[PDB]
Amino acid sequence: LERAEERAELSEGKCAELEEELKTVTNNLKSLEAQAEKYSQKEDRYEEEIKVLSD
Amino acid sequence: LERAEERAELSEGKCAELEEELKTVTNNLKSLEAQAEKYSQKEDRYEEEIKVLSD
Repeated sequence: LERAEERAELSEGKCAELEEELKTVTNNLKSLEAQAEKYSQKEDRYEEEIKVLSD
Repeated sequence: LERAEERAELSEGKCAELEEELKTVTNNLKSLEAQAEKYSQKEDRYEEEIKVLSD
């Protein structure tokens, strides 16, 4: 029981780490969804600056 | 004990679910990170293009 609970606790420990990582990574993903979009926007804003400078 | 083992399995189960969800967001993060990277690479190419056009 103690080891089964220990496993539940170790698994809970890992779970919490994974949960924290899931949120951290998901939140970093969201940051990167937004950043990938901001960089995409920079690609377009830059294309417009290129177009402006091109004109 | 049966419950503790069950909890070890449920928490391990959840860990595995989180590992798959974490890998899913981590891999999707790699995709978004890579997209951010690609968008940043293109952004830099465009900045470089701005520099070319600016020059």
